[PDB]
Amino acid sequence: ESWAQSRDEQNLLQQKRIWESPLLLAAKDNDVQALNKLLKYEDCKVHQRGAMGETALHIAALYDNLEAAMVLMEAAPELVFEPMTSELYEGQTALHIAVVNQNMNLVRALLARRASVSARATGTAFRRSPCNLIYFGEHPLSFAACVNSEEIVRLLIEHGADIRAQDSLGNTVLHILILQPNKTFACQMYNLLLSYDRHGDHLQPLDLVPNHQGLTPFKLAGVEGNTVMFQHLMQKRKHTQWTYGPLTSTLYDLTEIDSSGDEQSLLELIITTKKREARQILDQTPVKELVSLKWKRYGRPYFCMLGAIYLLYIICFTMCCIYRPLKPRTNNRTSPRDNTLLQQKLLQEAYMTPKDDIRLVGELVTVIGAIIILLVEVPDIFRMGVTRFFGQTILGGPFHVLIITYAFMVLVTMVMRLISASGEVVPMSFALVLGWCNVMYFARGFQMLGPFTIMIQKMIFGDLMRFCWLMAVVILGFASAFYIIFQTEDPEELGHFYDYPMALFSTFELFLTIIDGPANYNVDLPFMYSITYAAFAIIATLLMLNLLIAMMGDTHWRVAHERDELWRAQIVATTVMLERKLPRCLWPRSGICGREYGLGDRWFLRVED
Amino acid sequence: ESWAQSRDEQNLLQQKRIWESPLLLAAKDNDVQALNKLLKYEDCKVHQRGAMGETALHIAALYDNLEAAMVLMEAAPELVFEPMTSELYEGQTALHIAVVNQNMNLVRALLARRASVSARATGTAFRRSPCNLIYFGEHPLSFAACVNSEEIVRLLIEHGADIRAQDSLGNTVLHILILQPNKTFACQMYNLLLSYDRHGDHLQPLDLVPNHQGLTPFKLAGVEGNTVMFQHLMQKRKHTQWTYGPLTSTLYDLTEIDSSGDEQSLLELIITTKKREARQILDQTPVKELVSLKWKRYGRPYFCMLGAIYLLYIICFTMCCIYRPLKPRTNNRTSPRDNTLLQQKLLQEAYMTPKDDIRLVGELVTVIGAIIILLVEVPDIFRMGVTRFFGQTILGGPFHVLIITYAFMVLVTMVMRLISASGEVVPMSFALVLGWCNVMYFARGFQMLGPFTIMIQKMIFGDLMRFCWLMAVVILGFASAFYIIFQTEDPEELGHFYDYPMALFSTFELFLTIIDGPANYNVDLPFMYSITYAAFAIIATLLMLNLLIAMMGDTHWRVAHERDELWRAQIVATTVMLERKLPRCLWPRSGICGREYGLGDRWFLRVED
Ligand SMILES: CCCCCCCC/C=C\CCCCCCCC(=O)O[C@@H](COC(=O)CCCCCCCCCCCCCCC)COP(=O)([O-])OCC[N+](C)(C)C
Ligand SMILES: CCCCCCCC/C=C\CCCCCCCC(=O)O[C@@H](COC(=O)CCCCCCCCCCCCCCC)COP(=O)([O-])OCC[N+](C)(C)C
Ligand SMILES: CC(C)CCC[C@@H](C)[C@H]1CC[C@H]2[C@@H]3CC=C4C[C@@H](OC(=O)CCC(=O)O)CC[C@]4(C)[C@H]3CC[C@]12C
Ligand SMILES: CC(C)CCC[C@@H](C)[C@H]1CC[C@H]2[C@@H]3CC=C4C[C@@H](OC(=O)CCC(=O)O)CC[C@]4(C)[C@H]3CC[C@]12C
Ligand SMILES: CC(C)CCC[C@@H](C)[C@H]1CC[C@H]2[C@@H]3CC=C4C[C@@H](OC(=O)CCC(=O)O)CC[C@]4(C)[C@H]3CC[C@]12C
Ligand SMILES: CC(C)CCC[C@@H](C)[C@H]1CC[C@H]2[C@@H]3CC=C4C[C@@H](OC(=O)CCC(=O)O)CC[C@]4(C)[C@H]3CC[C@]12C
Ligand SMILES: CC(C)CCC[C@@H](C)[C@H]1CC[C@H]2[C@@H]3CC=C4C[C@@H](OC(=O)CCC(=O)O)CC[C@]4(C)[C@H]3CC[C@]12C
Ligand SMILES: CC(C)CCC[C@@H](C)[C@H]1CC[C@H]2[C@@H]3CC=C4C[C@@H](OC(=O)CCC(=O)O)CC[C@]4(C)[C@H]3CC[C@]12C
Ligand SMILES: Clc1ccc(CO[C@@H](Cn2ccnc2)c2ccc(Cl)cc2Cl)cc1
Ligand SMILES: Clc1ccc(CO[C@@H](Cn2ccnc2)c2ccc(Cl)cc2Cl)cc1
Repeated sequence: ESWAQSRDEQNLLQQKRIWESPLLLAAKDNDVQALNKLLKYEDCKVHQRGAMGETALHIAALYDNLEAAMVLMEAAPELVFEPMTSELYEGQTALHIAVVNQNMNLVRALLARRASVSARATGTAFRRSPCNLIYFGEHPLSFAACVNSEEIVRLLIEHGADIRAQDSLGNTVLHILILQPNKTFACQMYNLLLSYDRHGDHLQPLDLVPNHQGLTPFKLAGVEGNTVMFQHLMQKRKHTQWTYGPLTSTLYDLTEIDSSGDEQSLLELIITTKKREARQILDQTPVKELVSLKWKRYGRPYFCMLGAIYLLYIICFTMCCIYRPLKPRTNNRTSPRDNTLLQQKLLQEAYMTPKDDIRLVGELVTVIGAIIILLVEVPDIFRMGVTRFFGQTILGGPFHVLIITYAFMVLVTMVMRLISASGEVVPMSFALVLGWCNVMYFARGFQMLGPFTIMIQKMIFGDLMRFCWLMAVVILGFASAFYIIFQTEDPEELGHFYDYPMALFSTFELFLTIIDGPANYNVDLPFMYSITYAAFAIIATLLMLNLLIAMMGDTHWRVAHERDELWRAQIVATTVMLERKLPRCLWPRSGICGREYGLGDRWFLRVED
Repeated sequence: ESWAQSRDEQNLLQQKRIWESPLLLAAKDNDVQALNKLLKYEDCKVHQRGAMGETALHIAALYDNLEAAMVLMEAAPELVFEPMTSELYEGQTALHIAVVNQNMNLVRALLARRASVSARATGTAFRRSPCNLIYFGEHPLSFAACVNSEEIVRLLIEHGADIRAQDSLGNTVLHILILQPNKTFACQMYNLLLSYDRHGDHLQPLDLVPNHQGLTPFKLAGVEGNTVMFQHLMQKRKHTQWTYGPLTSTLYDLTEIDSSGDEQSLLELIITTKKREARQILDQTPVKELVSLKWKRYGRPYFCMLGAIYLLYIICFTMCCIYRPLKPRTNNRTSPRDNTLLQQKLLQEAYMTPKDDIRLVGELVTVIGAIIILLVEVPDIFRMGVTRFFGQTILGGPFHVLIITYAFMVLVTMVMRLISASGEVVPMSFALVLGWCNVMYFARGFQMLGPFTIMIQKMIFGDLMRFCWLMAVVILGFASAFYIIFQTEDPEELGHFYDYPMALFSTFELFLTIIDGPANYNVDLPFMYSITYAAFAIIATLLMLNLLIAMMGDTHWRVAHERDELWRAQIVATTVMLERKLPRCLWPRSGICGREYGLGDRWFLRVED
């Protein structure tokens, strides 16, 4: 908004300063005879700074004027050593500009005049931002690699441009190629820049240098969803054992792919990222066979065993609420609308029979199981982001909130049982609902229920929320109308709208048609009731069929191919989680280690095809 | 109907008069030896007028007879100065006909005989009508431009045909090209006719001359939805600042596009028009970035702020109806069907406690807010069309009617409160429903609810109306059958159909299944009831599933791509409305003005691409 307005004013201010400067105007439209006469007058301000700190050589490079750029260079060679000075294009020399324009006659002329090939374009328009259309890095090698200029990238390296140079983000030129929109040119420019890594004395290969986030180019291809660069980079990690007719046994390196646990791996990065195209990497041929085999061998048995424990635990909590201690009430009824018969016992009376001691066993099992949930969920999100990266795992998984909220409602029921507080049915009823609805976390391990259950998550976070905002507006209008229509009437015949919170709840139930329409037929109802309830019935039939259309076309050709891809992504997210919190004796590491096969200390996945 | 019948009889009358005239028949089938002998006899009626005022040169031009047309011209040259005289083809000379047929040998022969290139074909078959298949303008330059004849348009201009000539609609030849079905030939014929605007002494360029509606050719391309002519015309208004590799900074003129407020602009014309293809112009690259930036910067905050005020106002009106003054009834009940307990107070008793004065604050806030609605909606539609162009904005927006009807129902409740009239629940109940259902006007500002809420409008104005006409027919048959089946029975057991207005309302509720089927089981019902209610239940299950099919296929591949385009069109209609009624201090004008950048007094939108 405001900064994009400020960029627009500086770009218009650039064009004004070109027109009102006879030096800069001459370089824009290649009037070399105008370049002569301003130098015939005096050896004047070639140190004219424009709006973005332009010099006239920067103007001649931007508008692709060869002959205009020459006259600046013989008259003042020092303008090749000058960068732009403004905050928007800081550090950019005319070497950067001639490379991006692919003006090769100009960039040969600049390298003849020792133009600095290590100049860092550190301006704001060169950062990797949502508000910059290019991210070319900041070195002229990085700018040449992104414009697909195989001649200039050779020309700069043969004049001393360093292929080891990083940016403020730490991205080397191999990282920057992965961030490029034309992914096929990036593969050709990958191999050429990797070919100049002849040096076996630079301590580390170029494809193994991490950026400041600690990602290598291989791992950065997985995070960005760059499936084209991912398949290309993986062929360096293949090793074909044999070829038997149509058969081919291929051996995969599985080093940065597999979750080793010391550093964040390629499986962990893809699960925790916001790119939709990173999920496409899970179907690639090292990663697909890797995570499907550790699911079938070890992930799925340790998930169904972990669901059978949660099922027996939630039956144990359920029985402790069915058999909760209750005694007949003491006082008399305050009013004839008082429905209550029983009340909960105090702590002294709650354990005075042998049936109360079998319950006390299950209540302690419930308390312990709720603490263990808080011992494994509450600390392990503090080492992550407390609310933000936790909340980014809520859009990935809502069952983080639901089982923490379950375990809190249980310990609230414990504290209310200790201090003998009235109203234990409130935290119990939240916990029975939350604790049972957490069983459909375990629907993802079953191939029948798994894809069905993600479609729940898409429609609660989507279309059912769109419906409920417009439902609550219609309810607030009609519950208020139904309240005042029956505000004069006797409530002993038709009590649906007797006060305003019940009128509001009756209209919600009439909207969903889960209670019948109010009718007596023995008494006269207001005529305004039938007019209003007819209009209410049409608007509800409109909305509840609008939802059924909206839930439809969003979920047949839009997310039906996505729900099965997100089910396979939940298998990976479940397996990465179960491998992380279980010890190595329970989880044998995937692949086959070397060192007894001559392959090293790396772990290999053999895929026969 | 009648006039299309009259056109058909004149076209058959033309062919009869050709056959029974030996002059006109000879020119139709190119019998030049028959043309000789009628002139050998006498210098006879070459002034023969046919049915549409044809002469024989008009016949020879219509049937593409070169050699037949020559014999008319040497024998009588004055027939090139004659137009057709009938009302259907008035003004049409043989110059018009030879141009439309692209008979270039004939039109060179006519221009050799000083044929009038400024002749106005003002006949009814040349007007822009739904009942004419061509709109070619009315000058021979306009006819040449529409048949794609680049040779004849040069030939007429080099004989003196004026490119500044307008029609009865005021359309110059550049306007007429935009109205043409082959839009790609129109772009080539645009540039050629714009090339002959060498004259810098004709006070105004050809692309800047308005028609009688005040539209220029650029604005007429937006109104007609001519997206091909729109992109072509916009390239005259671009200005490329620089080109940096793949980047390009383009500067857009934004003069006739942006709502300046003095004259109707291109954004205002497209919103208020009935063409569906004009909505395609909103996705074009000056217009899309313009209206998305003024929505995100200024349109959406002033719309959510304006919805938060309407939400607090409608809660204030709601509480003033919940706490409406009511007293216990005075008289005794007229009958045991009288349900009423309370009645509304008179004006004297209505304000006699401190709780009635807090309500009086909110009641005055309600009265003032209803007048302000009538001060900003009722005058500003009178300056528009009172009912017609107002009603054309009802098919655009139904919330014009709904918030005017709300504000009327509030002031009716005020007048009923003043004169102390019984029955204030009737205008209150309409106003609670209307006032709350106007909150989903503000669903369009939210990207989640916006596309959902237009699908409400498509289905109430569409499929739910188709259902309700056929519902009311089925209800009127079965409520009448259910009335007479229980007409003999005792109503104290089953009172659903006790009189005819309740039988009609019960059948409506039984149709929508919002009340249960009438049953007693303690008494014998008529056997005709079970037969009828079974047939009623099948026909309702037929219809309510027919609707669910009809609401489906009309709204998945038919309007699902249209509902999102109509949501973006509502953003534009909301933004044009909010810019129009808010002052310039609240709304900073979009773009960047010139005059401090050497660009003039125009306002420019920079788009980097
Ligand atoms: C996904 C959806 C989420 C939203 C859920 C919201 C759904 C609704 C949930 C909650 C809303 C209701 C809360 C209060 C209800 C009871 C309060 C009460 O005690 O009653 C008192 C006040 O009664 C009133 O009339 C004041 C409340 C006006 C309702 C306006 C909505 C407020 C929120 C707007 C939000 C906009 C939402 C739409 C967005 C634009 C009076 O009632 P009584 O006891 O009968 O006394 C009669 C007087 N007598 C004593 C003289 C006899
Ligand atoms: C989107 C849909 C829009 C249309 C909505 C329409 C839906 C319906 C809405 C309104 C229609 C009903 C209006 C009158 C109802 C009550 C009148 C009354 O006082 O009752 C009296 C007359 O009762 C009758 O039988 C006469 C009315 C016959 C109904 C024919 C339809 C009229 C409109 C056709 C339009 C066609 C529509 C389809 C298009 C082709 C008698 O009733 P009673 O009190 O029981 O007295 C018993 C006699 N006793 C005293 C001897 C005991
Ligand atoms: C007295 C004792 C024996 C009671 C028994 C306790 C178990 C039934 C509890 C204790 C810890 C629980 C586990 C703690 C952590 C998790 C992770 C949790 O993961 C998510 O919900 C992730 C969210 C998402 O990705 O959607 C699923 C339940 C599970 C396996 C829990 C399953 C039930 C467990 C084993
Ligand atoms: C005692 C009552 C008042 C409890 C209060 C209601 C809410 C606190 C709870 C009750 C049931 C819960 C829901 C039960 C089931 C689901 C489905 C669940 O969807 C999935 O299974 C995710 C997709 C997948 O992993 O396959 C998302 C959470 C949600 C909506 C839960 C959200 C929180 C809810 C509404
Ligand atoms: C997003 C989904 C889960 C719900 C969609 C709308 C809800 C936010 C609203 C709409 C109608 C509301 C209900 C309508 C009115 C009432 C009565 C209200 O009254 C009371 O406090 C006591 C019970 C009574 O008197 O009815 C209690 C909340 C409740 C059930 C409301 C709970 C919240 C609801 C479901
Ligand atoms: C005592 C006072 C402070 C009461 C508060 C009054 C406001 C709540 C009212 C007064 C004027 C109203 C506005 C008058 C005009 C309009 C235009 C109206 O536009 C349409 O409905 C267009 C129809 C369509 O395009 O569908 C939407 C509501 C709105 C913003 C109204 C919103 C509510 C406002 C600000
Ligand atoms: C007290 C009772 C008897 C009131 C009488 C009923 C009608 C006078 C009112 C009640 C609710 C109104 C409806 C409430 C909501 C809508 C949705 C609305 O659709 C939109 O939101 C338009 C699309 C968009 O702009 O996104 C169109 C009008 C309509 C059908 C209204 C039409 C007029 C209705 C039926
Ligand atoms: C287009 C949508 C909004 C409605 C679809 C059909 C309506 C035009 C008709 C069909 C059935 C009609 C209802 C059926 C019968 C009655 C009873 C009638 O009786 C009375 O006057 C008092 C109440 C009673 O005795 O039932 C009042 C109107 C009402 C509700 C009618 C209102 C108009 C309705 C909804
Ligand atoms: Cl919400 C929900 C989530 C998970 C399950 C597990 O359901 C198990 C059945 N099962 C086994 C022991 N107790 C129940 C199951 C379901 C389907 C198939 Cl095809 C196969 C199996 Cl084994 C059930 C409901
Ligand atoms: Cl019919 C209808 C029309 C408009 C709204 C506005 O709803 C707001 C919520 N809100 C804020 C204050 N009071 C309610 C909202 C809805 C959805 C999303 Cl994604 C985001 C927001 Cl902020 C609600 C119902």
